[PDB]
Amino acid sequence: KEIPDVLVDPRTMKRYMRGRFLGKGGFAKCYEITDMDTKEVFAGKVVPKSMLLKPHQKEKMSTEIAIHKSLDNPHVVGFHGFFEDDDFVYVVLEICRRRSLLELHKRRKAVTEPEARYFMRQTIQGVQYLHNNRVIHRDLKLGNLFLNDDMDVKIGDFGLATKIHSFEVDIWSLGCILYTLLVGKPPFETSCLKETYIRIKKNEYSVPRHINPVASALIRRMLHADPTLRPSVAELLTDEFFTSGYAPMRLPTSCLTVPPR
Ligand SMILES: C[C@H](Nc1cc2c(-c3cc(Cl)cc(CCCO)c3)noc2cn1)c1ccccc1
Repeated sequence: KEIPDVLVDPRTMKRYMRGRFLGKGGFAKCYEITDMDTKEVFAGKVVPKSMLLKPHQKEKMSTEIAIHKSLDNPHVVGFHGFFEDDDFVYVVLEICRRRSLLELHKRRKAVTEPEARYFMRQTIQGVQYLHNNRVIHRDLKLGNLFLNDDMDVKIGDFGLATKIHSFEVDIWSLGCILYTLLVGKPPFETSCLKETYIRIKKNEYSVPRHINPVASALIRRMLHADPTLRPSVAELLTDEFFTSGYAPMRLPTSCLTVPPR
């Protein structure tokens, strides 16, 4: 079943031209779409109705949309209306041309401390907005921290997001991201998936000694076994880690491949 070259919706009655392929996720596939009138460029998440043949699965996406729809923040992927024909459900989104922070981590391994400061700040600032509006992401990873042409972090993929474990699980994930960014490998990463779940449950990780004491301290508190002892979102920004060392306000695109100078 072919995805139409042009995508029109009943509501806004605008025409979206399906352009270059961008990636995929599970059953969903993403293409760069262009508004044929305004020429504005968007990322079109295309989901086939055949994957949502079961009404239960058709709820998971309508929840995701209802949460993403309500959102407006310079650090969360912009929502720009959704729609459907008989075959596909189309979600029009903000275009992040520099892929995700995962691609960066893969290409870069362990990034520099100022880079982690910049990347974390912007991510935490987005997570704050979410938490303030009573939204928990629940599925935060480097692949969900997208990047645009100005290297701005934009949180996406609200597939497991909920509205009110609680807010403290998102602090946990952020502790993992900070770990991975500074260390260069995920803290509970193993070949075997079952082993990872054991590592998480037993709280088995170890920050190498090569990492900054102040940085390792923050990580540890973020990854604390007692969810009530993990820091709050507001408490993260003000941590010594962000305020003591050098923190750039901008990052070059070169950061996708090599450390900045
Ligand atoms: C370059 C492009 N840009 C881009 C991609 C998106 C997506 C998206 C949708 C789906 Cl079904 C799958 C993926 C792949 C990643 C696996 O999760 C992303 N939604 O919104 C966007 C805004 N921009 C981009 C490509 C790969 C990773 C990341 C960003």
